[PDB]
Amino acid sequence: NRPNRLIVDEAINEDNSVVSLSQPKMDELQLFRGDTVLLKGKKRREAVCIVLSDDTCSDEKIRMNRVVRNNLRVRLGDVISIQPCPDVKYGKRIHVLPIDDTVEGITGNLFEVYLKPYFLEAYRPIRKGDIFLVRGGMRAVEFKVVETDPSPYCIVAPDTVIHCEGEPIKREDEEESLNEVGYDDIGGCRKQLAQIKEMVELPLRHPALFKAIGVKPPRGILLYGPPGTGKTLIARAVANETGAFFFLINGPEIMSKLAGESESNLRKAFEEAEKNAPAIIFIDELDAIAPKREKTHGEVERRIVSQLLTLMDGLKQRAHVIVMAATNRPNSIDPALRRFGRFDREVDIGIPDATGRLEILQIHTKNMKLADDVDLEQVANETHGHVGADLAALCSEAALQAIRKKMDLIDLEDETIDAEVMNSLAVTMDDFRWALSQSNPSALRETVVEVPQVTWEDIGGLEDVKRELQELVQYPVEHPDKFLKFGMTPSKGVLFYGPPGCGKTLLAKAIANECQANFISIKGPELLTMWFGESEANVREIFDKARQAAPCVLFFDELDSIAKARGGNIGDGGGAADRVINQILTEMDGMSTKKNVFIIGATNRPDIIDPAILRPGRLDQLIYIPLPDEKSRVAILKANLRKSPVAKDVDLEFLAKMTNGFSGADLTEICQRACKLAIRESIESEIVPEIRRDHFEEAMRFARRSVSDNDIRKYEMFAQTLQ
Amino acid sequence: NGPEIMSKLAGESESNLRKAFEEAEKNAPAIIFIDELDAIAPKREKTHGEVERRIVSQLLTLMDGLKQRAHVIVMAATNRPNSIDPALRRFGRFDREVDIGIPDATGRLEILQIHTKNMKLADDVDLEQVANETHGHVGADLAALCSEAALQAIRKKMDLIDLEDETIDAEVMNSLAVTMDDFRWALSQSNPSALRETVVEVPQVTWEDIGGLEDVKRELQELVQYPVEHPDKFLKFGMTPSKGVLFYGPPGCGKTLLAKAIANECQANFISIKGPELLTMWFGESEANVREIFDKARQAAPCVLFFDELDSIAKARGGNIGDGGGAADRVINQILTEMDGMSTKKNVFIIGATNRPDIIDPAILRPGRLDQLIYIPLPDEKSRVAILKANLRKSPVAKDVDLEFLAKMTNGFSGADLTEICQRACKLAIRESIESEIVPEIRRDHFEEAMRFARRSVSDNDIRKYEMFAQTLQ
Ligand SMILES: Nc1ncnc2c1ncn2[C@@H]1O[C@H](COP(=O)(O)OP(=O)(O)O)[C@@H](O)[C@H]1O
Ligand SMILES: Nc1ncnc2c1ncn2[C@@H]1O[C@H](COP(=O)(O)OP(=O)(O)O)[C@@H](O)[C@H]1O
Ligand SMILES: Nc1ncnc2c1ncn2[C@@H]1O[C@H](COP(=O)(O)OP(=O)(O)O)[C@@H](O)[C@H]1O
Repeated sequence: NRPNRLIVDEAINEDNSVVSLSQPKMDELQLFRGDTVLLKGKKRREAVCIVLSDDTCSDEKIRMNRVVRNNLRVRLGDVISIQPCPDVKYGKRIHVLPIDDTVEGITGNLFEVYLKPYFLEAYRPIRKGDIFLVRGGMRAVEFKVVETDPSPYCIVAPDTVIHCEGEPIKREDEEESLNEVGYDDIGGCRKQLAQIKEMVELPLRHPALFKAIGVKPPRGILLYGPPGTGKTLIARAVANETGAFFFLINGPEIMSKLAGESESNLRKAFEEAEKNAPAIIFIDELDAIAPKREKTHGEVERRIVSQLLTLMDGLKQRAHVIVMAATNRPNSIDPALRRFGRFDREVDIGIPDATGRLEILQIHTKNMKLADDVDLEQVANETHGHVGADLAALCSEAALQAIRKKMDLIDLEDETIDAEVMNSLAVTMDDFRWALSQSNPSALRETVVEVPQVTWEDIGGLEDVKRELQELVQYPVEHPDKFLKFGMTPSKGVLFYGPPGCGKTLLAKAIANECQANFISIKGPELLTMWFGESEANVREIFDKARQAAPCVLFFDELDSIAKARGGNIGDGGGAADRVINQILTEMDGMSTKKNVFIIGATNRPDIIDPAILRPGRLDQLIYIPLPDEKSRVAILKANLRKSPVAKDVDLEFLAKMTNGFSGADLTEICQRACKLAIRESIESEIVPEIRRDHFEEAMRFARRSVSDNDIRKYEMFAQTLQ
Repeated sequence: NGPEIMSKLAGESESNLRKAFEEAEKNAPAIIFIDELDAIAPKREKTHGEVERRIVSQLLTLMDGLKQRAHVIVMAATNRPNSIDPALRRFGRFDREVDIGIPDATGRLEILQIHTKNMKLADDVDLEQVANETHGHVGADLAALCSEAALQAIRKKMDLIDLEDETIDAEVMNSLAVTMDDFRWALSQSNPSALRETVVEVPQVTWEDIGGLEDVKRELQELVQYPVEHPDKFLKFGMTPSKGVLFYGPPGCGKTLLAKAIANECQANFISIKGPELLTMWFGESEANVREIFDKARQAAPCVLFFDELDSIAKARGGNIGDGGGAADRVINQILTEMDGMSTKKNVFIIGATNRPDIIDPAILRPGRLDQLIYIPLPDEKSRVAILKANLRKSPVAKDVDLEFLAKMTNGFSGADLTEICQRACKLAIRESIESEIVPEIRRDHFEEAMRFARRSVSDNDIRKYEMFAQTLQ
């Protein structure tokens, strides 16, 4: 069906003039590492770009940022017609003009601030009619190629002349502003966007299909997540990216309207969103309107909720829309809205993780001139509990800082600041430092899902166990066909045990990174927090946010905590079971054996655990993790000094023979102690830095042995029957 | 619809109902079906407000309002008894009740055949297979399943082929097929997210899964089979049938497989109240739920209300040592009230199991409650041979593998133990076929290597414990 017709998918190379294709695809069309291509799309338009090779690209697709996509008048998924074009010769004269609605405010030399560094020996293959976008000066300006000498298209060579009639052009109707929202404006939310897409794909892109297929398209999508996540943002970008109409409904907006006029706006809204369908009616603060819980008091209040349920179902189905909504949590809303037929589909958008926050920052700085010393990653790595918005405001209070110094002290009072100036202004890693430093980091923080930021390189020794872990998790998911071959059902989870500080936790994380799964750590104190408050009900809440994030490894640290608390050794008249541990057994048993959630329980006190968690069907496998041996010790030091100023003369294999009854934790202690000397040095001389030998040998002075030989044996006798 | 009428302005509400009934009497015979009943008539503590109150009354006057002359039937629906308002139960309105719990094995299967009876299913598609893995799935959860299962087989076939039209062709859709592989993806989604509540079902196991213990098997039928399939005789002599049994003995000997298998025999429902749930009530001081149970069991007869780890509450509170108090406790007590209350003449048989007879409240052994005490000892040389076969029935048993042999290798083992040794052989076999590729039939060198990590759950001390307990207990 013509191997010159592809499906436009998002891009990996953000450059305005690039369209990536797989290496095997470029061989079927016969194009090299730079062949200028001529792209053809709907609304009878064309564009010229540079083809490249992308491995992550399937032969069935062509990556292209939004500028490209827009100029063709296509949306992700459509069909376009590529074509080599080795006849485009260097242009002569190029007339480009800014668009009034992307300059209101800046003045001066546009040709110097934007245009110039843009084509600066870029040899960009533009066309007559294109609309490229240039960033810089804490903003983005859109230019429309009015006339190119080698019309219609030519390559921009350091010779080609460039005009700027300094008279901004109005925005043409069918020209969506590249200023609006799109998937390129959402960071860290991958798994989520994935789901949401295939959901609205067919219905919002291919209406007709349903005019003939007897299949019902999910009507309602509900978006979870705490305030800031960016539930709304996503919902809008979904519509702008599918061309679908978008009607926003704010919560207090409708609950502010006089009693009676309220049922009016909703009915009125829906009705009007059906008129421009396809569409996404996106309710903002759903819970402010529909929380029909114990909290349901009053006539107005009740009737309002009903008004919706009659409209949620009210979707004549004939109608062609999708109702997206958002809330702070399941319990906020009213159960009636979950009824299979309204908000049947749910998507959680928890806080951002390591890579997330980093991905976000690159989005909110993609317009300002960042300084060399600026370490974007650095920031992402210190903002443990930061939502999307908390990061945005961060860059704002971080740039406003680099402003109250540069052009502010220089001070350029005007009715409109110059653009050359703003492009010269730079924000330094030092300005961001000040941002965090403010009380702005006040980004709420709750239970955290993520990905393990550690590998097996951080785990010294214990190789025999490493592979064993993969035998319980790697095989059951990457070879499920075999597990049926024999019939036996995979173990539900493991239980690490042994002395404290031997990597029982590093293992639980590292194995999850291996399987690229989410990590969920329920630490001892949280088990106790529930235990003391008699709120073991929360346990259920956990297993859900785990199931709502498969693949995952629900991990329980200090599983013995509740026992030690209640006494442990002596204890009381009672026995092994207790309220929190019990609930986790109901959920661990309940939890569908056929899901993708693996439980790992760790304890440095196997001798007090409720023997019910070791029953088959729950935590079958019992794995013992002993202190480090002569070998492991050598690798542990290296693993805990990897990212440190290790002097050359320093002997590691040596210390491995100095210590014996040590655990990873102990060795680690001796390490920092060497560093607490090194920093005590460099800070002393100034008022020269590479941690050396005389440091460690002096750090052996205060060398301990967390694991006492008595206990040493304890685990030998426990790991007798336990084994 | 419920919110339909509770959405209408105050006043216009009493209008629609009256208006509705009136119009349903005009075309009679008819069924006036109220959807979300509970959202209009839950007149409970939650009864706050004028409009709210008056609306409920408006109905009661219309429920009775059925001139009887009129010729209609008012069907209604709700999530549970406690949701509604008691006034609606008055003998004359909603006097008849029907429960439609979740679907069971055969159910889900029957359903799927209904929502695929229109699409071209692939050969590899195993409809049953699905029904067997959707433990907690309602009707709708299964329907959407086929939708997200067909939409998947679509975003590949004619979608990648792309046939953009104001209307797709029919030859095409008839060629399109949904594969067992597309369904796999469905379940795989977060869609299974149905519900999971107090589960009633039928025993998916027979006596073929229970090795040895034949003497007991027939005994079970003597307590349940005779009293229902020959009730004419039980009156012949006068004696009243025992209300229930109490299995006991070491852990992992089939005390549970027996309780299930006997219910399959009588084709009855199975209801398993496991230890942790007894404790859940015990810790929350919510032993009130106990009553809720015995009901969903009387509203499901025939049935076997089975209580596992009935000893749980005892061990918890201490058991051996314990505290200043006695054998009774709040949860166990409530079950005695309900077990005594529960009409002797119904069709609900109680089975209580415990691997610790020595701590049970001796009141449950009183006549009228759990009279019969049956001891289930570990497996003998014979039983062991049959257990292996029973636990390897659906497995890649090599030919050269000797079963009668292992039966002489193990002694102090219980069904559970033998079972452990089994999977261990398999955890080697799968560790094999997975290692070569990167050929599959479980052989002998596997088991003999699986005897390495062979245990003995039942220790000889305890062994004797049940000998001395089963001395007076018998
Ligand atoms: N994941 C994200 N990617 C890019 N920007 C984000 C993200 N999360 C939050 N933001 C920023 O913070 C604001 C939060 O927006 P919004 O959609 O209204 O969130 P919420 O639904 O929690 O109220 C956005 O306008 C956006 O600029
Ligand atoms: N096997 C190991 N290899 C490298 N470092 C280790 C190892 N075991 C422990 N450590 C060090 O000691 C600390 C103890 O970590 P953790 O696994 O959480 O202890 P545990 O689980 O035994 O309570 C680690 O953060 C790490 O820096
Ligand atoms: N008599 C038996 N025949 C076949 N398998 C058995 C037998 N007894 C125990 N098993 C195996 O061990 C498990 C123990 O089951 P169960 O009846 O629940 O033990 P118990 O009630 O004594 O605690 C079974 O699911 C089964 O796999």
